[PDB]
Amino acid sequence: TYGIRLRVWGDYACFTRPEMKVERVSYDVMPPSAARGILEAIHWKPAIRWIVDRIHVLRPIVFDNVRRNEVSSKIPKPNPATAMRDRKPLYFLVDDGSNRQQRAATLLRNVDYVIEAHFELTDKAGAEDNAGKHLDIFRRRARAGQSFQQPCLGCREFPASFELLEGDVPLSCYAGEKRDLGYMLLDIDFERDMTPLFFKAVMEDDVITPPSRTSPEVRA
Amino acid sequence: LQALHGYYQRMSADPDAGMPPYGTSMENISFALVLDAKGTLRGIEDLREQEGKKLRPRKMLVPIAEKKGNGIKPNFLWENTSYILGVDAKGKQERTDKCHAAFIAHIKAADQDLAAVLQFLEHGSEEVIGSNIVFRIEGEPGFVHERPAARQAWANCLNRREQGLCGQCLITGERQKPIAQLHPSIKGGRDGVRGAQAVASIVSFNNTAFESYGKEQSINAPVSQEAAFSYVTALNYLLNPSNRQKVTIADATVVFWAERSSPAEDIFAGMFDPPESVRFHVLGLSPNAARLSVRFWEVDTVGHMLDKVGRHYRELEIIPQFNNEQEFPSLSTLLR
Amino acid sequence: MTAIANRYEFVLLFDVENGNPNGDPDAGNMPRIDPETGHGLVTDVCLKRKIRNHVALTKEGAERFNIYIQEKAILNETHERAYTDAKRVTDWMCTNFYDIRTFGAVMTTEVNCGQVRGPVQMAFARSVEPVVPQEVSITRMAVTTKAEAEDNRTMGRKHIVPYGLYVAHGFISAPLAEKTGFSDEDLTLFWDALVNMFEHDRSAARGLMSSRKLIVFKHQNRLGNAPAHKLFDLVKVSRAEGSSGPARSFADYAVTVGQAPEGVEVKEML
Amino acid sequence: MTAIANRYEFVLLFDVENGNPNGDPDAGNMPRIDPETGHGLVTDVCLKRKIRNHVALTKEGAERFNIYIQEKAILNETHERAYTACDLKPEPKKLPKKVEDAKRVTDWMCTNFYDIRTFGAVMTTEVNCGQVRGPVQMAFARSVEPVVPQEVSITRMAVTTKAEAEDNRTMGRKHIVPYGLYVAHGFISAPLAEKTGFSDEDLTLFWDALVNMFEHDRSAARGLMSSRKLIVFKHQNRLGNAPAHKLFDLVKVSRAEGSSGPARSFADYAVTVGQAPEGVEVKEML
Repeated sequence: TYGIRLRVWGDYACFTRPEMKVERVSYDVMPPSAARGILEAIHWKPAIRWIVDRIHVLRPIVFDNVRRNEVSSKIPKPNPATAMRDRKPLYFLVDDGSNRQQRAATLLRNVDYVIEAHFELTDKAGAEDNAGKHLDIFRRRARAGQSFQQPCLGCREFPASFELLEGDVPLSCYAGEKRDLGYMLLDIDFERDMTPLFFKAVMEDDVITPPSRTSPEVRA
Repeated sequence: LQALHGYYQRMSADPDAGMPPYGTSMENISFALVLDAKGTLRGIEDLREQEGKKLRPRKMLVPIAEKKGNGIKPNFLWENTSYILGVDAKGKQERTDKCHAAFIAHIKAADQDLAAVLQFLEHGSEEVIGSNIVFRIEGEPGFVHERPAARQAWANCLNRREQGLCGQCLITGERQKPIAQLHPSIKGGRDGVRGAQAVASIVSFNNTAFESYGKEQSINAPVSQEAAFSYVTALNYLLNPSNRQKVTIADATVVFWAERSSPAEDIFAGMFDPPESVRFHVLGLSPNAARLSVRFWEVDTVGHMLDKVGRHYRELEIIPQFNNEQEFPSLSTLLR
Repeated sequence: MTAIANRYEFVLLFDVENGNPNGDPDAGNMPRIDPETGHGLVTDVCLKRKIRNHVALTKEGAERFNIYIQEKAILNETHERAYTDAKRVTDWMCTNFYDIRTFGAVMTTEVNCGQVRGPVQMAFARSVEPVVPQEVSITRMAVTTKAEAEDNRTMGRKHIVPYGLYVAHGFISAPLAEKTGFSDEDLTLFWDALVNMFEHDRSAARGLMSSRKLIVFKHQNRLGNAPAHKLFDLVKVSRAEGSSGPARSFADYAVTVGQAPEGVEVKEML
Repeated sequence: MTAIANRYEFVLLFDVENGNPNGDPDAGNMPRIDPETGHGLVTDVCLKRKIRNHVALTKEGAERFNIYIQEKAILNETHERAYTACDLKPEPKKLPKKVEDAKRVTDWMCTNFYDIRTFGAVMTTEVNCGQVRGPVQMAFARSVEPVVPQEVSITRMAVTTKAEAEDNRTMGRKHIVPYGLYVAHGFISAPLAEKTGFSDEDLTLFWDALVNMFEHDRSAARGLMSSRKLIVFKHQNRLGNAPAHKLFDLVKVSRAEGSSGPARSFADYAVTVGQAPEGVEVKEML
């Protein structure tokens, strides 16, 4: 009918929980926002929207730990005029004193998913725009393995391999189980000055069905 | 973790469990001052106890304390000498004077007891210096802070402070809840997480590199205030050595809970001398400089660690020489 | 502003001998190892640091090749600025800082959401087969503090890897370069940097390290022409026939490359 | 102290016979070895000590030729001298603010300690004075062929401390290597030298120390050890003209065709040197 099925897999992933951000700890499964992010990496234009419907989990859950050195603060805005009119060096000194910060992390070690989604028309879209055209472009790109940029599993240093499906969903580890996860992030409202939203997540038969993030009652 | 919130909510329903009521916490106190109803000080009660090794203060249930940065925040009714006596060993007297002024000012927000203590404040051994003290009326049972009127005033102050912004609580998922701008601290050191700073926290956003979407401070992650208080108090309670639900392994301190704990407590020998309610949540965390990190997290039953120990022992199997030997030697014996 | 016209991918191989390629902050200073396979592991930020350092050492502050993030290798010399509505400032600083132009950055003040992403990306590196580190004990003739004077001596420890071979992957995105001005001369400099990273990195802990091979795939289209993960399969590495027991030199392996599809070209800088 | 202006690399060979080249603090006192293959090892830290000793012996405390890691010294006291000389107060675990730049004390130390100037040091202790990286580096040495250490048992006819249980005997044991041959690598960089003033006369002294190192190190445990070969590659410009691993490949060691069975003297091996690229010159007579 409409909508697409896409498969993705990799060796590392990290979907940090909002409340344990400084010491990264990952969710048990990819939240809808990451799925939103990945799809836009293949094809997206201002005239359309992505709508996520389902996710399939095909592997067991595993964890591992890693620690790294990091930086404490961002860089400030310069003034080009004065900067050149008197030669002055600009830089950030990583090794100096408190600038160095060490952060631990815990992350998943083997993943695989299937995503179900469909398009929708943005208000600013031109009259000539049709969802089917963009969908066909998307299918072409996916088959050819072409993309605007390499997808990632939450962090740029975690590349993701992907494929397009033309068949039925294979069985999965927890196909015969029901498991609870509690509340988790749904999406961010940019209109309401970047305000987040939440929903209750329950995994059963390795499939998840979040409510529609555009629905006004969800915004409440 | 919402598990801690649920555990607190459940166990606080038991009157004798020892859960501090809302808005109160257990602290260290050393002395108590006795003054007559007329506002004149006479009599000092020292509640410190000799623990064999040293003379150390005693645990008392009192209104919660503020997280004092460099700024001056006055505690409600119990404080150290600097705020109360306007004296200290820090040399900078004006700081002490400002602390004393703020302390007296906070009180005013009709009771004869508080009237008397106010009267004494018109003027306000050495061991009292730097310790925590409480007030008692001459020949009066309990303490002034325990009187119902004081509790009403404290509730009024809490209502005053909890106002303004509202949002969705992530732990509960409810809407329009006041959001906490700061979280209460957690005890570290001897009687808390071992090796950490005196006061540590799980959530903190002190540096710009850790912020996003233009948010700041704790507002970077919304949680209702009472919910924040609950799990913090529960975690502090579990850390108490008096309750046998804590154990130290390697670098990480381990805490566990169920409706019963005697068998899991035997994991003490699991390393020291190797051989309706939720069952055996296990949490192990390790300390950073001033903040805490989660090492591992399990909810399995039995408590079995045979995965490594079982392999470790089965690798060591050998038939004995005598018939009176023991199958499971301790690491101490092997090393020796 | 001009930018590269084709998508790119590459693979790099390098080895270490009696050294510690990357220490672990969490376990003393053991070299990192993956508990699942016993294979070695190296993080990318280390490689990025090395590239930054090499460029800084080589160019010596040419007009459009300053480096912003430093680690106390800074030096005092006359700088240059080419001149270039916050977009004005962004372009001005992008036009004369190489690392910003290549990797991107995040800035203290901004409007809503806007990202300086940069077209280059790369992932972790892992060994081809299991490795086993070793422990070493050492001594010293003296002590530091006066308090510990009670005649004077102390110990220490070291960790090393006998031998190991590592592999890395990376990607380059033309459309992103079209938003930052990453051009061809930059790409040539990048190849040179990758080739010559380790020559300036000698220290007391790293021993001897060197790069061995470098394969580059060049796509025909502005976007791709074939799936990436399949291309990485063409490269194959296996132990030579005469080799037996633990590997101890590059001569113990044989590396071969297949034939790529029509739309992509395969090149060998090493 | 004008710095050198080229990149250098070198190779060294040395022998051992009925001795223990470098003992292991953990496994009793067994010589260090690789458990997987049985090849011998020697920590680079061991050699630098010998070079330091040779310099101290030959120069005898001449000005600007002191050594920083001296026998049973207290380092913090030495750091405090720099503050005294430059005449500014120290601070606990901190460096002076740049009003009197810490470069003053840094130069004052680099100027008059040879080993700091050559190898660098870590000096951020309670009395802080910064860090140095050192323009000279070298790696672990390894033997060409596996070695077979063997153990010896001995006796003494005296006792030390009131062994009343006996006035009687006592025994001990020692370990040795029948014979072995070792190889080593090293590097020198110009950019780092320019930060410390490592000059040419220092380089000549360094060559001499390498050549004459072992002749002053006799002891009851080392047996007989000596150096045999030394090859130096010199680049023609400030930055090299070829990868290092290619150069080291030009030197090959193999057993003499006539020798058979275990090796027992340097005559059982053969050494050969290849032809270097255009941009490098090979000098050997050392």
